Amino acid sequence: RTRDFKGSAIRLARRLLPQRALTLAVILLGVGGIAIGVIGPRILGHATDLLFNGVIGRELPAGLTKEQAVEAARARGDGTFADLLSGMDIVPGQGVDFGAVGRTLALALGLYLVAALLVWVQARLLNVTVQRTMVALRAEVQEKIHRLPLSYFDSRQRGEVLSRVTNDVDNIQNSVSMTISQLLTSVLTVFAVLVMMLTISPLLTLFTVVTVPASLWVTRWITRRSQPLFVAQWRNTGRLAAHLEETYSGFTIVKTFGHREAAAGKFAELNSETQQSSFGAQFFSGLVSPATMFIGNLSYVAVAVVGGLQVATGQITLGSIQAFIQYVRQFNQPLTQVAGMYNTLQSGIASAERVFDLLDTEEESADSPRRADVRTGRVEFEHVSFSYVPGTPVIEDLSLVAEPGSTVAIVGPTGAGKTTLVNLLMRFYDVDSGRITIDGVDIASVSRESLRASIGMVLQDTWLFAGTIYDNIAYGRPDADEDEVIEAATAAYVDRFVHTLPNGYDTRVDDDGGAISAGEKQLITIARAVLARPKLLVLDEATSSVDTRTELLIAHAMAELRRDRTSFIIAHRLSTIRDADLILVMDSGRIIERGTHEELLARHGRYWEMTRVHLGGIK
Amino acid sequence: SNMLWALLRQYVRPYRWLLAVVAVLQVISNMASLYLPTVNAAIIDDGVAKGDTARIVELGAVMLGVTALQVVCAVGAVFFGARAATGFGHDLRAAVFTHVTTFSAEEAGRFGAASLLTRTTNDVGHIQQLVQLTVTMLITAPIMSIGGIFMALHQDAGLSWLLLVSVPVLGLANYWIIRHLMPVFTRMQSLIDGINRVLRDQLSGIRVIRAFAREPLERVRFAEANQTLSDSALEAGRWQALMLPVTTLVINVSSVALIWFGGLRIDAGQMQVGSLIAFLAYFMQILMAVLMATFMLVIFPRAAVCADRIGEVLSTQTAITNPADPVRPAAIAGDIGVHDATFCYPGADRPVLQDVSFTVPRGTTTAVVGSTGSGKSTLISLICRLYDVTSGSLRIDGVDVRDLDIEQLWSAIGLVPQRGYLFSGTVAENLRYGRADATDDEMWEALRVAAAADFVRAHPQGLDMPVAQGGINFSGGQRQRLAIARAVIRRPAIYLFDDAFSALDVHTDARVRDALREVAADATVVIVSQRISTVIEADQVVVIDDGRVVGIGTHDTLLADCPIYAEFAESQAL
Ligand SMILES: Nc1ncnc2c1ncn2[C@@H]1O[C@H](COP(=O)(O)OP(=O)(O)O)[C@@H](O)[C@H]1O
Ligand SMILES: [Mg+2]
Repeated sequence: RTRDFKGSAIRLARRLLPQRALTLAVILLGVGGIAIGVIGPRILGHATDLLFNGVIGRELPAGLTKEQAVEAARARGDGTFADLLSGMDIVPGQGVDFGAVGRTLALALGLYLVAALLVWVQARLLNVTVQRTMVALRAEVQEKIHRLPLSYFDSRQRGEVLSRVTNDVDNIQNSVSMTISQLLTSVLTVFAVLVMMLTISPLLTLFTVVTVPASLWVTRWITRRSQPLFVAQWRNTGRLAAHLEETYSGFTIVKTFGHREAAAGKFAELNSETQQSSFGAQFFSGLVSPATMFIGNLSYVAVAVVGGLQVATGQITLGSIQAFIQYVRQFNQPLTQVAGMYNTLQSGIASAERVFDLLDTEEESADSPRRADVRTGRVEFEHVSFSYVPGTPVIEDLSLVAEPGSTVAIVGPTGAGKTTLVNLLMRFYDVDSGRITIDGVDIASVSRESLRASIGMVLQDTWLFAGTIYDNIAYGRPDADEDEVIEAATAAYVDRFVHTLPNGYDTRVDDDGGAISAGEKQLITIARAVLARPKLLVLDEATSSVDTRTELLIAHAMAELRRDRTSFIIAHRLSTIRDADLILVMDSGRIIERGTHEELLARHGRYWEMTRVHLGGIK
Repeated sequence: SNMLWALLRQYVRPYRWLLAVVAVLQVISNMASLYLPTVNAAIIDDGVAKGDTARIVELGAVMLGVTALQVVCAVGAVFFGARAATGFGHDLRAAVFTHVTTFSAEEAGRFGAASLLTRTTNDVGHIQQLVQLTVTMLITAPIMSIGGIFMALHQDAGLSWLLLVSVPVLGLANYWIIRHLMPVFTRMQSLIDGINRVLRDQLSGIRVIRAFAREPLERVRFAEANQTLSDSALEAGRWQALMLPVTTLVINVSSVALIWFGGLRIDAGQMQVGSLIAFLAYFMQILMAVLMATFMLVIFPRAAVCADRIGEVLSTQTAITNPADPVRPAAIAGDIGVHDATFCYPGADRPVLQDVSFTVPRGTTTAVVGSTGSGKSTLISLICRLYDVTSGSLRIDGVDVRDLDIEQLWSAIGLVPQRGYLFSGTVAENLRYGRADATDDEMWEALRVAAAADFVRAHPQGLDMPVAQGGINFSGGQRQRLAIARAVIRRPAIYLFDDAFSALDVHTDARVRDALREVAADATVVIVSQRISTVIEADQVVVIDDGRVVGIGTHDTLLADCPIYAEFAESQAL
């Protein structure tokens, strides 16, 4: 829960160090372009005061001095008007002198035109420096993903890493372009707008800065009173998505057993109560401004009344009070959006230390470049003793030796260390105190890429990225023409159901009509592994959802028909594993018993009492 | 965005005289914030231009009344703005759900189950959050300009030409930047969702990407998405950098010309001095109402693509409906007569099923079998009308199935689908779907028939153990047997198992089938399975391969007559 705010902030700010030339020239350009829109109102007020001095002075007796005119005004009973006359610089009998007004306005216009191309450039440079430090972070995260060990990816929540490279970089981008453009400028418009507002009148500036505590207490009391409602609506919309999910995912079981009426009544009874919960949460949290703008007018009324009452007394000039009104309006704006600038900074700095924690984690084992080549296949293990977390040994001692061209087939109960053993062979995890030697040479000292690009593995669960079926099948060898993709898509029996689909080989299987079955999604994956033309093929229950006849056809055309290569066949259906070259029965590591099907069945062991659950039907 | 407006004028129809109470309060609340400078111009003109000390303090009472009338109709406008924008969003998802529930299996599976929930829960809430933002904080930009012109006409109308020229150019120079920015801004959201998807695919398949060493291809297909997103976000910020400067320059130049053209009037004696103070605040209020309004136009491109998906769901006419004159037999006792049924996807080269023709008598049992993808997956969903047969006819004992009311059809078909799905709640309310009024001891009979009694009875609260949302607490065959019992207590005329016993082992499959044979002694049972050990006892068995049927018979007359079935059962012995 944003357990750091200082070091994370400094690291995120120093992330802009490479773009320091375009950050210094944004800091110094949003200062000289913002302290020129503050001195603009002063010039405008001087222009309007040149008008007033002439207008209220041209009707006085021409010839009399200013002090004599004030004395005459005060002598006829006009006291407040005499104070007004003494309060400004008038010369009786002279008009407006439009030369001075024109020269003042020609300077106000000039530095209003300069200030508008001094902010367009400040915004363009700020965009360039933001959308170039974002590219670096996004390309550093992607370079870290391909270097983290698998033990990091499969030891987190389901979407914990996904909503850290996707939703936590967007917040960093938001809170790095909002606190350089919208949070820095609306602190200079609170510093300069207030230091120029104090050289005018230090009394009226006290009627404005007591609306910062007032507009903060009210905006902190509305938010911390709209909590029984901002949580009772986020929880009531959670019962809407928990009902729509279970009425859409089990839709064929709602249609049949015709509880459509009940499932619709339940939705209509908790939609009418999420409407009510959201109404209060959007009303109380929506009235946060009509209230910080109410004390932006309680201050404006006081400023206007006191400023008029003080011009009438001559303690200040009308041209100063005109500028003071604009300063009040510029100072009372940064407050109406000070919560919607602070809650989006806590969010953007909270999802900015998780990213650097991800970037601060340990990389992989820094592989050794040797480029090992598998000649025949001697995958032989030697006393492998892998353990996931110290204290619970998963795979104990085992010495499963392979052969240059046979198909060793691993069987056992669920949770016996088969998929984990496949992960050990692929060096996804590191073996502990055991050799894993493939064809004599140890793969424990071998470049991971060269080893993995020569094995060829399919797993129980399938991966299909957003693309066509053709693109998924051609992923194992992306430099193969369609005459080699369709060719190695007929040995995986995806051709027989791909024409069934509305547009075969182009179905775009991320958004399809749900017409691809679970075993049909495994045939596509097998076709992908056939493209690579591997030399040590492992099928770790890849043919689990498919038919048991297509299973025996695939693992007889690309697992036994291949005289050159050796294959591991891990599966639960023993019918396709019988008569398959050294079945290995394993139970939580510690391979119990092994051999070919005949010798293994003719010994009355765990395999013999396991082949009756499937064939004998005794359990 | 012709679908956002067609979907926005349709569903907030009833809340017409609830946005007409918002567009009449946002007018009073903006003609009262424009009236404070109006009366300040009278403090400067009636109390400052003269001595008239009391006229400054007694005219502050008018200012304090206006600032309260401006807030009672500004918090009273957020009460009706976020009360029609919550009725729209209620009626919108209540109509999305009501239309989705009319979908068939083919149409429901075309959108999905999660892309269909994120199309009715958090997809509505974007248009729903657009209505409460375009009636409370976005119509005040046109109002503060149009009513500002009329206020500048009320006060010394001679110099209202400045505000009649300064706006037509503040909404025209802002309609050009926005016109060029909108297309480059909706293209940037389809482009940042194209990198969140690349990352999602790379993280999910991080175990197989490294297996093919296809890491030179990744982060080079990501370097073409990042560097493409950073060219559409660096270009949308090239137009967004012209909004504040141009809009503030128009206001500043209008303000500078205001003092010149107002001094030319005041010197002539046909204008007062407080009118400049009033106009300089009208311009500033218009600037403030335009800047923050154009800064929150990011919602329109991101809520106009949500409306596209919602309208795609809402413009999907269902193809499976009850006939205008449905035949209603007294009893629908199972007799399936599938003749020449050919189900073909629209545009597909080869039909899923082709010329399948088999009939099952009154109380027998059939077993269809075939390889993966060989049609049989779709055969069950034709009997209960989850799909429409294109060029064939299946009939249940008296009538074509599509010439039969679908609800009375479903009322006597106990379906056990491929994957067992259980609803959140208790076992007592999850297997209650079968009968909904079964006695307590009657629900103990299905759990015995389905071989599910010995795990739900060995529980503290008996048949009341809480089930998870999707029933994920029961891992496998436990869920499958609960789903079997659900249909077991319906006493249907047609038991319809679609790859049900696959999840179970061999002993419990034979136990459940024996229990059915001893209980449903006269119900028509249709079993679909890739196994053979659950097909031996079937009264008739058929094999279908790549669509068409290859052989119809019993086990003995088909094991020595169909080579496909022979090689199917060959990979079964041990
Ligand atoms: N990445 C992992 N992190 C933590 N525990 C794991 C991990 N992988 C496997 N395990 C645990 O170790 C055991 C290994 O069994 P496993 O190799 O999955 O056998 P099988 O593949 O036959 O199910 C499992 O029961 C699992 O709970
Ligand atoms: Mg496994």
